[PDB]
Amino acid sequence: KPSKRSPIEDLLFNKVTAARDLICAQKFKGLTV
Amino acid sequence: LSFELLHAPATVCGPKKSTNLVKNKCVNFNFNGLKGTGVLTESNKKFLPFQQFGRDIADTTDAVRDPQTLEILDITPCSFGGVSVITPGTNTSNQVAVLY
Amino acid sequence: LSFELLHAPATVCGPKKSTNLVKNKCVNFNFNGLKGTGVLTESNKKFLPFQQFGRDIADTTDAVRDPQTLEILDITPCSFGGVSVITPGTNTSNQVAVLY
Amino acid sequence: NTLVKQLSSKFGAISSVLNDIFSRLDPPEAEVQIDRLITGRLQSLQTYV
Amino acid sequence: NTLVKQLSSKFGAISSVLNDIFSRLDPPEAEVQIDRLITGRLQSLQTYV
Amino acid sequence: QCVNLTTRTQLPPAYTNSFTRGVYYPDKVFRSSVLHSTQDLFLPFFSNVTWFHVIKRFDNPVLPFNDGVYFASIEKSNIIRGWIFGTTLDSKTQSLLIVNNATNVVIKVCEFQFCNDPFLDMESEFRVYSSANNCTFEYVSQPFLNFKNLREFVFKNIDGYFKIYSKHTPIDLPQGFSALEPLVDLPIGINITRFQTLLALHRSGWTAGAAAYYVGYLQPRTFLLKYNENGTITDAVDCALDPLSETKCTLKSFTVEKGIYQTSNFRVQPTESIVRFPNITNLCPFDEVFNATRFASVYAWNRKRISNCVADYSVLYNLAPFFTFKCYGVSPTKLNDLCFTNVYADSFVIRGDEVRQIAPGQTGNIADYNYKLPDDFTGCVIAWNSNKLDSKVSGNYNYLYRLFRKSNLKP
Ligand SMILES: *[C@@H]1O[C@H](CO)[C@@H](O[C@@H]2O[C@H](CO)[C@@H](O)[C@H](O)[C@H]2NC(C)=O)[C@H](O)[C@H]1NC(C)=O
Ligand SMILES: *[C@@H]1O[C@H](CO)[C@@H](O[C@@H]2O[C@H](CO)[C@@H](O)[C@H](O)[C@H]2NC(C)=O)[C@H](O)[C@H]1NC(C)=O
Ligand SMILES: *[C@@H]1O[C@H](CO)[C@@H](O[C@@H]2O[C@H](CO)[C@@H](O)[C@H](O)[C@H]2NC(C)=O)[C@H](O)[C@H]1NC(C)=O
Ligand SMILES: *[C@@H]1O[C@H](CO)[C@@H](O)[C@H](O)[C@H]1NC(C)=O
Ligand SMILES: *[C@@H]1O[C@H](CO)[C@@H](O)[C@H](O)[C@H]1NC(C)=O
Repeated sequence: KPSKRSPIEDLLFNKVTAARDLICAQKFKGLTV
Repeated sequence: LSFELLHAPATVCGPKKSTNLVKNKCVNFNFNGLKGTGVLTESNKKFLPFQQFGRDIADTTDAVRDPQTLEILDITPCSFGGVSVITPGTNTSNQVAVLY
Repeated sequence: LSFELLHAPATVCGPKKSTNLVKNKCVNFNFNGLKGTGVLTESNKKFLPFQQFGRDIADTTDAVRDPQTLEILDITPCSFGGVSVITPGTNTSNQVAVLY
Repeated sequence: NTLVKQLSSKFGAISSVLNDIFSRLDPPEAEVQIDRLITGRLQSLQTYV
Repeated sequence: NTLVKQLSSKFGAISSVLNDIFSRLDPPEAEVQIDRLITGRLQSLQTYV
Repeated sequence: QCVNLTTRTQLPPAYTNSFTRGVYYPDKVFRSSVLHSTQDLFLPFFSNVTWFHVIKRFDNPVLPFNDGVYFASIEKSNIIRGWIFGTTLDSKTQSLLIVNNATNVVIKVCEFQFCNDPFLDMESEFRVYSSANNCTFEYVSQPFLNFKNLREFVFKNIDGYFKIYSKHTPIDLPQGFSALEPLVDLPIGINITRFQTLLALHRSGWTAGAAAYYVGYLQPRTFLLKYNENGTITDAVDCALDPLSETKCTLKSFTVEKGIYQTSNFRVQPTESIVRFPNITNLCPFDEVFNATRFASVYAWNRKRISNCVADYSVLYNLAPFFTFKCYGVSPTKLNDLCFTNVYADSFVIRGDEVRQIAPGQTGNIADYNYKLPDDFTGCVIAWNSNKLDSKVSGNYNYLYRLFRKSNLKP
């Protein structure tokens, strides 16, 4: 994998999770990340 | 010709106004008395025939339909954000860098 | 004599009654319509002509100008503080002490 | 989400939208309405912080 | 410093000085500005605490 | 009575750079070693202001008075005499005049007549006005007056108060800093859209000394002022120019350490707007009322009710030439931007002399027994000739009109 990550780390990343995304909606109200 | 005013919606009046639409630019707009500001883009969403406006999960307007022609227009708030200045000690120099 | 009132500054009345100034005493005073309270003392500040009343870092009146002798008087709030009471249990003894 | 939803609350005013408040009547009461709205929004912001 | 700066804010009232408010306004309808100032100062103190 | 000199060599005005000058004491409060932030009218730093030089060479154009005046002069021998604030430069409108004597200064507000070139000319002659008009406000004060003279003034009129702040510096513009201290406040309160100045020259032709001046305009800005151990403003920073000054204002300090600091936000400021509305669509025909095949008599005229219509009142001037068209309540200046409840159309035919009778508060047989109009009637009345259509050689007895009735008719 190009990410240079172990299978355990990849699985941990995967488990954790037209139309506008909620992040964009929050961004469009003066709230940035 | 005599005009009357009663307790009624009073929907007797001629043409309001008309103008041409420009896309991909930040601009104000007023559709059917609904005011807004943003950039207009072609919308791929398929609105139902009776539906005019559109709201996202944030309960804010994100789509609109042209009253003159049955075309769906996507509105997007114009770009904005804070600014920052990166500088060394003033005793060292005076040049600064600007980050958007 | 004719009296009128219009949309004008209306600056024709003359100064009203005035009294004598008392220093080194915590009193309440009026200076050109400005109310204050404290102790008046001699001021060592270099009050240049047009400077009437000074201010400190806390944004409050520190010195005033007397519009009868053109003298600058420092104002200081009079003595104040907090009182603390030291006492044992009431079921043990009734003697108390205080600390200012 | 909460910090967004409080934007849709009247907070005792006529409506959440503010420009309609300005255009509806004269300032002598629109000022009070805007004062109520901004006080509520500032309280929400302070709570969020 | 912040608390000191909170003494220079009108919170939407007419002035930050009590004597001017009491002298230039009729006291029955001048209570609103004083109450607004008191509420603002109490809120600032609570935030500081 | 004045003189015009033909030795004028026209030259375009020059622009010089004001670096840091143009800062005054905001008010009468004493501060000591405190960095204070103020938001008021000030001359922006590094401003691009005008240059006027006379030394043949002579030109004193008139400049606007948008918001305020900052006047500067490097000078010797006191060539400049005074100033004029005149919006029209004649004896019609009010003007204001400041004159510096050899041992006095006089300030006045009234009107005078100015020649094609008013100025002052040992010097025992003085010709700047040719009219003796009455004046309202006047006052007399103690006079204000290699290169050794540097005088700078500021004039601002706001809140019904006009301010006179002046200062002198002993010695393009020098790269230095100075404090401008207040002198006078006045209750004048006049608009002033333009202003002039004065100067003194000695006849040789004529001889002009080293006279030059600069004029700048004030803007609302935020400044940070650093008071020294005394009440002297030794430094000022304007933070609407470059990001470094913005960081200085944010930190409220004259020194910034290494790092990244947030100052402000960013916006787009969109251009123009969209006022799009739907089609007109439903247009109930007004032609059936105006261009009907026939009309009715004034006693039983034709009535039509109009509701839920998109009625265009612009397209009406496409018939017989021109005739009676009088509107009451609503002006004929395209008042279609007002959506009403209902429209009532009353169409009839009357003779020429009875046209005026169809109006509120009119006396006549038609106005009473045929058609009565209320005083509070809102709308319009249109009347056009119809001789070519309603008239026949043998006569047209179809149309009738009522002549007798027991009582008048309600509107
Ligand atoms: C200061 O200068 C003014 C301006 O010239 C002098 O006012 C003139 O006085 C003479 C004689 O008194 C009059 O004939 C003129 O009509 C005046 N002109 C104006 C414009 O006022 C004044 O006399 C000078 N000396 C002072 C004020 O002491
Ligand atoms: C602030 O004011 C004081 C007093 O006027 C100034 O101190 C004097 O400065 C002059 C010029 O340097 C000296 O000749 C005097 O001897 C000083 N007086 C004393 C008592 O020391 C001081 O310089 C001023 N601060 C400035 C101008 O920045
Ligand atoms: C709204 O009016 C416009 C007027 O231009 C209409 O646009 C044209 O209308 C003609 C008939 O009036 C048609 O033949 C064209 O095909 C139309 N062109 C376009 C690009 O639409 C428009 O159709 C009208 N819309 C509605 C809903 O009435
Ligand atoms: C000021 O105006 C002059 C007029 O010629 C011009 O040359 C100069 O570039 C201007 N300065 C700035 C900073 O724009
Ligand atoms: C000088 O100019 C004025 C205009 O203000 C004019 O009336 C006058 O005639 C001129 N003088 C001569 C000698 O033409």
